[PDB]
Amino acid sequence: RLYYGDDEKYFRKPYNFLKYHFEALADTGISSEFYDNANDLLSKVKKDK
Amino acid sequence: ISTIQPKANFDAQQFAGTWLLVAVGSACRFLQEQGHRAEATTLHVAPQGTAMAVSTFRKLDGICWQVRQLYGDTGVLGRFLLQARDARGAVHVVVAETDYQSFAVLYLERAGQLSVKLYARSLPVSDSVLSGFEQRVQEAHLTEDQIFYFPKYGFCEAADQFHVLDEV
Repeated sequence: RLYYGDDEKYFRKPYNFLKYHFEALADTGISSEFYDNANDLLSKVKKDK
Repeated sequence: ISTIQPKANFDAQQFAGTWLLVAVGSACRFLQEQGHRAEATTLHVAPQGTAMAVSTFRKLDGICWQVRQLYGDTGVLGRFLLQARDARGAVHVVVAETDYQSFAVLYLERAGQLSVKLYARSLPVSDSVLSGFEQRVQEAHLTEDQIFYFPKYGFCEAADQFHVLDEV
């Protein structure tokens, strides 16, 4: 039999806690930003007499 | 221990490699009540020297689950203790009868509990081995109502990293 052991089903709340809620949540927020610029400007004159 | 003895000159080496669980005769009502929904159980075995690495695999709800147990050497060739992992207690396992290239019969005993398993290298098992095991069940004083056959398909080698129970 492959089965789940029923131990640890409950914990006793110490008196100093008004609540201990045990709600399970996850939040994942991800932001990825990429910015690239190039500004290339060759300018030239050549001359002869 | 019951009136049972190991395979004479049991060899962990040849007993090594994969075994398929064919059938289990047990007093454990878990197989009696909801004996259906017991998955095809495969048992990779490796000589941990005197102990044996024994990785059961199952499809728990279709989740491939490896359960690596040391069948730790009790100090008698072919008898094992399985650590006594927890309140599960010590489980006295005896390789009672086998030919290492086709079949083996294992006896597993716990306090007030005895269970016997038929394993085969390949499936189907020979009818001679089947009826021999059924005789072993009679000699264990179990009834036919207490023999439960495990399905022949959906064996699941290679439980992942996380679906590995690693009881040790």
